[PDB]
Amino acid sequence: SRTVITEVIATADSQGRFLNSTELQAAFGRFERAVPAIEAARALTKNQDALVKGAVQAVFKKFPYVTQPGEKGYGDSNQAKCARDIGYYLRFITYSLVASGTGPLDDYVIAGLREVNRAFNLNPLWYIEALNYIKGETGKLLSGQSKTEALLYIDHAINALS
Amino acid sequence: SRTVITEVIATADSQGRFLNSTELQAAFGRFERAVPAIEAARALTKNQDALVKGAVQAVFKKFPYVTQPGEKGYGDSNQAKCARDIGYYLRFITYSLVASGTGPLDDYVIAGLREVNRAFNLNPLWYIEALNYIKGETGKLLSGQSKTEALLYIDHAINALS
Amino acid sequence: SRTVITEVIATADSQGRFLNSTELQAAFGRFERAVPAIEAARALTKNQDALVKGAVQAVFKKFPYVTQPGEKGYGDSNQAKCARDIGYYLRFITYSLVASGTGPLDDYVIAGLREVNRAFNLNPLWYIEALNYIKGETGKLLSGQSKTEALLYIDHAINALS
Amino acid sequence: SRTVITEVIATADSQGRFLNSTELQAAFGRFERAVPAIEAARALTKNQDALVKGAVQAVFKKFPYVTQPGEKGYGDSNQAKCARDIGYYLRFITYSLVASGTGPLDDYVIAGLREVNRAFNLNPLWYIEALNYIKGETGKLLSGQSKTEALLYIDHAINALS
Amino acid sequence: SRTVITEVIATADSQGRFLNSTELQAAFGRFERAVPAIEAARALTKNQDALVKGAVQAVFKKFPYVTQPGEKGYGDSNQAKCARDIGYYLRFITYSLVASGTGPLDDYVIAGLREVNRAFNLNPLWYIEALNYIKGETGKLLSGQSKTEALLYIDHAINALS
Amino acid sequence: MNDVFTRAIAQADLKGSFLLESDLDKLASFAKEGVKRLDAVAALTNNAPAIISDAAHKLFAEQQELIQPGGNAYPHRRMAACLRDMEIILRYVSYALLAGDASVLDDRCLNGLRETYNALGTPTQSVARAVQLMKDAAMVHLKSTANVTVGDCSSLYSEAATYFDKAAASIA
Amino acid sequence: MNDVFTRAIAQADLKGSFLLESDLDKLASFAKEGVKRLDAVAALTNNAPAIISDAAHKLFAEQQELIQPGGNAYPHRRMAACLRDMEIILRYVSYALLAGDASVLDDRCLNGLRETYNALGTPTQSVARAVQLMKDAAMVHLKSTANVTVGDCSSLYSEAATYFDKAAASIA
Amino acid sequence: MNDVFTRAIAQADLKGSFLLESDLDKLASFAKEGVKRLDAVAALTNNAPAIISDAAHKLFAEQQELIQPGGNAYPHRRMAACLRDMEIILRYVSYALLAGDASVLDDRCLNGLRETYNALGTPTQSVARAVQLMKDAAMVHLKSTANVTVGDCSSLYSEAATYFDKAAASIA
Amino acid sequence: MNDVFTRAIAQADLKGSFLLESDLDKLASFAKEGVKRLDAVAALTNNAPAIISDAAHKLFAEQQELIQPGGNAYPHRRMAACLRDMEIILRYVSYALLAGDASVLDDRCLNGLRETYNALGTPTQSVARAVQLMKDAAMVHLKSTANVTVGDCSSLYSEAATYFDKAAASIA
Amino acid sequence: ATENPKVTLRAPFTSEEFQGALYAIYRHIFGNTYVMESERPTTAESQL
Amino acid sequence: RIYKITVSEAGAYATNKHRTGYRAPIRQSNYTLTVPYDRFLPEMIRLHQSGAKIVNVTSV
Ligand SMILES: CCC1=C(C)/C(=C/C2=NC(=C\c3[nH]c(/C=C4\NC(=O)[C@H](C)[C@H]4CC)c(C)c3CCC(=O)O)/C(CCC(=O)O)=C2C)NC1=O
Ligand SMILES: CCC1=C(C)/C(=C/C2=NC(=C\c3[nH]c(/C=C4\NC(=O)[C@H](C)[C@H]4CC)c(C)c3CCC(=O)O)/C(CCC(=O)O)=C2C)NC1=O
Ligand SMILES: CCC1=C(C)/C(=C/C2=NC(=C\c3[nH]c(/C=C4\NC(=O)[C@H](C)[C@H]4CC)c(C)c3CCC(=O)O)/C(CCC(=O)O)=C2C)NC1=O
Ligand SMILES: CCC1=C(C)/C(=C/C2=NC(=C\c3[nH]c(/C=C4\NC(=O)[C@H](C)[C@H]4CC)c(C)c3CCC(=O)O)/C(CCC(=O)O)=C2C)NC1=O
Ligand SMILES: CCC1=C(C)/C(=C/C2=NC(=C\c3[nH]c(/C=C4\NC(=O)[C@H](C)[C@H]4CC)c(C)c3CCC(=O)O)/C(CCC(=O)O)=C2C)NC1=O
Ligand SMILES: CCC1=C(C)/C(=C/C2=NC(=C\c3[nH]c(/C=C4\NC(=O)[C@H](C)[C@H]4CC)c(C)c3CCC(=O)O)/C(CCC(=O)O)=C2C)NC1=O
Ligand SMILES: CCC1=C(C)/C(=C/C2=NC(=C\c3[nH]c(/C=C4\NC(=O)[C@H](C)[C@H]4CC)c(C)c3CCC(=O)O)/C(CCC(=O)O)=C2C)NC1=O
Ligand SMILES: CCC1=C(C)/C(=C/C2=NC(=C\c3[nH]c(/C=C4\NC(=O)[C@H](C)[C@H]4CC)c(C)c3CCC(=O)O)/C(CCC(=O)O)=C2C)NC1=O
Ligand SMILES: CCC1=C(C)/C(=C/C2=NC(=C\c3[nH]c(/C=C4\NC(=O)[C@H](C)[C@H]4CC)c(C)c3CCC(=O)O)/C(CCC(=O)O)=C2C)NC1=O
Ligand SMILES: CCC1=C(C)/C(=C/C2=NC(=C\c3[nH]c(/C=C4\NC(=O)[C@H](C)[C@H]4CC)c(C)c3CCC(=O)O)/C(CCC(=O)O)=C2C)NC1=O
Repeated sequence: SRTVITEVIATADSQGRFLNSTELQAAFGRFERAVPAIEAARALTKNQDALVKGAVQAVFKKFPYVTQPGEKGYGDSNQAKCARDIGYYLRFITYSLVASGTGPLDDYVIAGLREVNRAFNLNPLWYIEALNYIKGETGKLLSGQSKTEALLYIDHAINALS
Repeated sequence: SRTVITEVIATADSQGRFLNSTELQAAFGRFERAVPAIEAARALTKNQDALVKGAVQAVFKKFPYVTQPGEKGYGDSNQAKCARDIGYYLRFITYSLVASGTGPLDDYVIAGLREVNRAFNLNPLWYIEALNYIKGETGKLLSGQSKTEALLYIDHAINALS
Repeated sequence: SRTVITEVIATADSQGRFLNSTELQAAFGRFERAVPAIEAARALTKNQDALVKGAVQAVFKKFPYVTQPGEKGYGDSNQAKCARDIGYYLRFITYSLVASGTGPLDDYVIAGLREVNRAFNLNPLWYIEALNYIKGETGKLLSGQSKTEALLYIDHAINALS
Repeated sequence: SRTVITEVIATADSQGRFLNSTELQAAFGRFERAVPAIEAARALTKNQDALVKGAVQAVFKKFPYVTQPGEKGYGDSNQAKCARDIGYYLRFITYSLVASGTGPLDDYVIAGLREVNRAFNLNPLWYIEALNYIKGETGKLLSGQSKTEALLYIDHAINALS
Repeated sequence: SRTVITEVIATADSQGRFLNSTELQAAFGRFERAVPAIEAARALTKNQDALVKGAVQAVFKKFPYVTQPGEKGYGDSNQAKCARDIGYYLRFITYSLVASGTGPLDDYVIAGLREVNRAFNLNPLWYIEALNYIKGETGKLLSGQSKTEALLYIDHAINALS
Repeated sequence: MNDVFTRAIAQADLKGSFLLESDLDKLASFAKEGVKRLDAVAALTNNAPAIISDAAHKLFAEQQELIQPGGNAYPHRRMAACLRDMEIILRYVSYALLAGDASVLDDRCLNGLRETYNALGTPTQSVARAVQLMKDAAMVHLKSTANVTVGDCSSLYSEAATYFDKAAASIA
Repeated sequence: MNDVFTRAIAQADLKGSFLLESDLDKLASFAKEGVKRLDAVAALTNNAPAIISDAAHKLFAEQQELIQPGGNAYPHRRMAACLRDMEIILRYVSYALLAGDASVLDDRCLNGLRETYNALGTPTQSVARAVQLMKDAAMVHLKSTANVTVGDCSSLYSEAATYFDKAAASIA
Repeated sequence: MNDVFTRAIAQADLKGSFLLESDLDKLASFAKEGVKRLDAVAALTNNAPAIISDAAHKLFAEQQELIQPGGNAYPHRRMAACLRDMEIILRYVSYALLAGDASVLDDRCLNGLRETYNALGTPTQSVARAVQLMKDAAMVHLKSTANVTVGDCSSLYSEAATYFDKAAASIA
Repeated sequence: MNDVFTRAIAQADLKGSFLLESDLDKLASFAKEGVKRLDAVAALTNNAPAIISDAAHKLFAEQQELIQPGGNAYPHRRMAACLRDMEIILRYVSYALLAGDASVLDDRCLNGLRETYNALGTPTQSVARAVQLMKDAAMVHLKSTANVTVGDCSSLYSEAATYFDKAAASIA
Repeated sequence: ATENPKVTLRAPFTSEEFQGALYAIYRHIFGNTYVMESERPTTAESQL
Repeated sequence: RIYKITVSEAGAYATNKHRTGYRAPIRQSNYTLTVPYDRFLPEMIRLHQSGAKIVNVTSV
């Protein structure tokens, strides 16, 4: 799980040396940038339900054809799977915010992403549009540096999808 | 050298990826710590001559036998080389403070320290005493975070010499 | 350990071949040189105590500041450690003489020497001067080819230290 | 070639170290055994015609089925090549004696031996018989350590053939 | 054993994919030409005793000297072992025919052949002559593409011996 | 690898002198505008797929001869190589923009790139055109006022244009 | 390897839920205390030779048998390996301190060190004694009020003592 | 590896005191018979193929179940492995003879040769018989007084038979 | 890499001839004086740190520009590389003095050395100066009559001087 | 190509084989570039 | 996580060495390999392609 502290430790361990000035300042920057990321985590965890339902509806609007029968969107089971997937994405983005690192996303979504989307035929543009919705929402639910944190992690997830 | 920005870019490059949130957070911590670091570099550059002379005097107090005839500190050329060397260490500590990393020290002093000291029979303990004096005096100067920044690099040098 | 015979056997085994002319000639050289080497080992084992006492006193004349209170050589325990160390070196020199190889000195003194002396702040010049004294009385004690053998092993030790 | 001096120097170099006692004693053994080896080389060089013609005749006696028309030994050219080959073997044996190492034999005869023989359908038993005859004649031409040296190198060649 | 179907599987496994049309084509090519190879195998297995005895007699005719007292041919057990060796070679030829691959020959004769022959002083030319007789006989014992199969395998063995 | 700090340090060490006060104030500036630099780098990073897609669309609208049979971007192998090179060049541009020094681009990305491309048969003029198009696309995102506090970033825009121009000139 | 934040995320994911406000405010408090942690780690790093030298000096004061012939620290080689091991354990303890969890210490320094020492003949009791002496010296160097602002960090002292004792308990 | 001189040095170092006069006298005697030892090693080396061939012929005449199809040495590859194993065992035995210590044979080979032969399916008594036949073949060449000056080497024959029977019992 | 014996052998092979009597006599002469050669090699090997120390001191006393900031031996890294180079050249000169042929130097020590020095920007003149200083310092230890039998070893002194000169000429 | 032997190191080995093997390893893997003492990996060779 | 694989070299590997040869020195059949999780699949499939038979795979 790659974070600021994890990279700090990995480098100094690979070199076989004690942690020194460089990575101590890196960890300091992480500790200082924790609090806006932490309270952005607060914000996204609080409003999870509305964000998931809105993102699902935005996906079903941008891709109306998925709704009609014979497609992936037909059915309550598929619908619940859509909500579950968007909730997974939101949960792991909050994990990345609290962790001050991309490690949670890399470990839990990005790793194995394309293979299983190809295997289960899950179009990545669906989740890209959902994440763009959540991007629009975090544009208004957050202000200041926390807005920037949420946007960076969300659009990192998007780039991983795109 | 290996300064915070350089480990950032180096890790991103080796992993074949763009700079993510962690990398920019480490960079942001670096840019914050630049203020006391360059303040400390300014203070040390200003007071270099007194620090060098005092460190040389401390060396000669701790190891009086060095100045006896036939010993490494006998004569004016040897003691001028002493002063030059202490000025070197001070210069590279100020460089490391400015660059926010031990890259300047690692690259211009520590790389090759033991072999050179062994070939010319230079006792590391002399440089330990000189750097201890520089530490004690930069305690008097440099109030605040500047003190901690200076002592981190002085200790990196001392730990290298031991 | 590194003997003549062991170098023979390892060179033969590494190439997956038998012992042959070059290797048996090396072994024959070993067996011819055994007589001066065993003789030197005998003569050095007779006079271990006088040699060690003289070497310790030689160090103390050459580095008088060491005996000063607050230094390494101050105190009966430290001087007993000094005598023990010179005895160690002399014993491994005799072993190397018997084995017709520097394998004993290598394995039991030289491997790890620099790091240990660095950790405990043991100046190698002390042991170099003590070995110089031993080299001096090897000239008086030994004559012929045993003299040369003992001197070359002592010089191997001194080169390792220096 | 892989003579004593050269293998000594090569192993010393591959470990980045000077020539120690082991190597110098091996070289001393080589320089001492030079005398019997140069004497054997003189004896064999003075008697090369009788040795080679006798070896060819011994081969033609132990392999009668070779001289008749229809196979390898029939014809003046083929017998001339026989004598030339045994002259080669004896030349390289004397080279090995002079160099005090199988290096000449290895490089000039043994490397590529089986492939060349297979390609030209030359039976190794022929050269084994020739070398056995040469071994027998050196038993009479040489005495003491010269005989042992010559026989050692001849046996090295024979073992390489078989 | 390197049967063509086996090499298909090995190559597909090494490249880590399923069986595309490329090696299906090769498997088909084997499956069609199995018929000539299997009938050649049956024809060889029927005439095995005559072939073995004729090969032995051809060996003794081409190399009359072998049977004479004092070397390999003499001794009834030696002719028995000769017959057994041509029997083995013929048997593995039949195996390589029925398997549509040089695998049986490769792992039952060629693997380790030269060292065995060298250690027991068995001339590969004996077996080359025996297999030459077998080839001459099977030139008339078989017709059509079965003859081409048998000749390819017999000559693969012949080239292995040489 | 060098940034502005290590570059100033190396220059000062060349003459064996401490860092002057002028140099320290310049580096203190660079540190203070470090946050604006970080936002520029993040803009380059986060919009990279869009930058490369727009650049590719423009380039292969101007230059059809690349995507024709016999062009150097014809099969998927060569087109994938094209897009990969564009993303790698943009990546190193962003590295250099964060560094404030262009040494990473020259040492790693552009070391013998012209000779590589000449060897492979690539029109280096087309690569330079792709880099210019990437610069044009990147400036749009660099100038994005949304999601960031308003301020002056003209120097950063000039610096990013400088690194893009360096890449384009070195390649062709 | 693992962190305290990553520990919490692991618990959250095995639970299958978001982060609770209790764990999340705990993490915020850890983030604030991170500066005290940085001082603790720097205190461990700046004094590693001193801690190691003191620990080894008193270790070979207590146990002569290691340095006599036949001991396990007797030749220069085994003494050097000893001091290297002291260095390694202290380094990994500092890593565990900075991270906030003892995951890295076990997962890297202590997977198979016990059976290593058993096979080599090294007395694991003396290794654990050395680690305890290292803890004593490190605690001495952590308490230093000089060159740092005054406050309470007994949480750090307890956590560092637990890391040292966990390493020592894994040794023997 | 370890030699007799090396063995004595190791024992002296374990008790940490200089080699005694009795030890020096024994090692001087060893160096005195070193010339005879060189002759014995040369005798083993110069006839090694003959030793292997004689042992193999006698073994395979004794035990035809290895030759016949389905045996452990039936195809050419298994025969070649048989001969290579005999050859390597002889080479290690000659190494032990030259050094005078059985370490060169005991260390790398005999420890894992047991598991290797058990895994491969080789009859272990067959291999032990092969090594014993090698010893019997080698004794004749060791005795051969032609081309060497007449002397007594009962110690060398005893030691060589010791190494041979030790390897055979180890594999057994 | 040849010695004198292998060089004579190579010439004899090219002629297709056995070694002539006079060649064998020159070789017997070389081996008969081999003891003095071994003493000279021991003198070079045993005093190598002293030789390199003295050469280094004299070289940096003459040429202060090497150790001024911007000089080629300025930081510790470059000084350490310089001392290693002196170590290496002395090592290979001892190898050549043992073999008696200067083929080891051009085969190994000086193979691509001049190109190395040119590409690094090393002043080859100063390197040749360092080699001359080592030659002078080495002659002192080669003539040292203590601990060795008095004798005529002028051929050895001249040969060693020529090896040092061949180095310093190949670099320069 | 020919003169330098192939350096092989199995798990049981003595001190000189280990030291020479490391010399060869560093002289090959690291180019022929000098590797100063501050760069030598101690934990890695302890694991080896 | 780390996985220790005890591989026994068997006749399947011996045949491959008898065909291709020994470009590397001969070694005992039974040895243990230690792998990370990332490397476990490639190393184990490689050991299969070499014909080696694994005995026990232990986690750590
Ligand atoms: C088998 C090879 C071997 C050697 C050679 C060896 C030397 C050695 N001497 C030591 C202590 C020491 N040795 C000395 C010797 C000094 N006393 C002064 O009078 C002299 C100037 C000088 C000697 C020439 C001293 C002062 C110490 C104490 C260092 C300390 O307390 O940290 C130590 C530290 C551990 C201990 O003994 O408690 C070592 C490792 N150890 C070995 O295992
Ligand atoms: C399945 C693969 C395989 C083959 C091919 C094989 C051949 C073979 N034949 C042998 C014996 C022999 N083979 C011969 C063959 C000669 N006899 C003469 O009539 C002819 C000129 C000539 C045959 C054309 C002789 C004389 C011996 C006895 C001498 C000896 O090799 O020990 C031996 C030595 C050990 C033994 O008796 O088995 C081998 C390895 N063995 C195998 O396991
Ligand atoms: C996780 C990685 C990370 C990021 C992304 C980051 C961004 C960051 N942007 C900032 C402000 C800023 N950002 C900008 C840049 C803008 N000015 C123009 O509008 C341009 C369009 C645009 C450049 C792309 C400016 C001008 C400021 C205000 C700083 C000042 O006025 O001095 C600040 C200072 C506090 C604030 O005003 O909110 C931070 C920390 N910090 C981080 O640790
Ligand atoms: C992954 C991180 C890592 C660790 C933790 C590590 C420790 C470690 N120490 C070792 C040996 C050793 N360790 C010691 C130290 C002990 N013996 C002394 O008596 C002291 C009481 C005590 C230390 C306080 C000694 C003496 C050896 C050498 C054993 C021998 O070779 O006989 C070894 C075996 C290899 C070797 O001989 O160097 C390892 C792996 N190495 C690593 O790469
Ligand atoms: C470059 C690496 C780095 C260091 C070295 C660092 C030290 C550091 N210590 C701080 C405060 C502190 N540091 C400590 C810890 C100390 N208090 C003592 O009693 C204990 C002995 C000791 C714990 C080991 C405490 C208690 C504070 C006060 C927290 C506050 O400012 O509110 C602060 C914030 C306030 C200030 O000093 O201006 C910093 C930046 N920060 C870094 O990024
Ligand atoms: C350290 C030195 C060393 C030794 C000693 C060693 C022995 C050794 N013998 C082996 C196989 C073998 N070893 C033998 C030999 C025995 N089987 C019987 O038939 C004979 C009577 C007897 C010979 C005296 C045979 C026949 C095989 C082949 C087994 C097979 O391929 O299945 C193998 C398996 C590798 C391979 O077949 O290519 C090893 C490793 N390896 C080493 O690295
Ligand atoms: C080139 C490699 C090389 C070899 C081969 C070698 C052998 C060698 N054998 C010797 C004599 C000898 N060789 C032997 C051994 C033999 N005596 C019995 O016949 C045994 C059957 C048989 C032992 C297997 C003996 C006993 C001596 C006489 C040693 C003595 O008692 O003085 C001598 C001394 C001759 C003298 O100075 O008078 C040497 C140097 N030396 C070498 O440098
Ligand atoms: C940029 C990094 C760097 C450093 C640090 C450095 C140190 C250094 N100092 C040296 C000389 C010296 N340095 C000293 C220092 C001593 N003088 C005594 O009064 C004191 C006790 C003591 C200092 C505290 C002495 C005595 C010498 C002369 C040694 C000799 O001539 O052999 C030398 C040998 C070459 C020379 O300059 O003449 C080096 C390499 N060189 C570098 O390039
Ligand atoms: C272990 C490695 C080893 C070495 C190093 C060794 C040296 C060695 N030096 C010797 C004497 C000698 N050494 C020298 C060389 C010196 N003469 C001085 O004037 C010069 C400064 C200097 C070089 C010219 C000379 C001239 C002799 C006597 C002449 C001779 O032995 O041929 C001898 C012959 C013994 C004698 O006849 O007295 C040897 C074997 N032997 C060995 O086994
Ligand atoms: C085959 C034996 C062998 C030789 C001979 C050898 C020479 C050698 N010297 C080198 C560097 C060097 N060599 C020198 C020495 C010169 N500069 C000083 O001014 C002196 C005047 C002078 C020495 C007397 C220096 C300073 C360097 C470092 C160049 C640099 O760091 O830029 C390097 C580059 C290695 C690296 O830096 O990674 C090599 C390969 N290498 C070998 O493997």
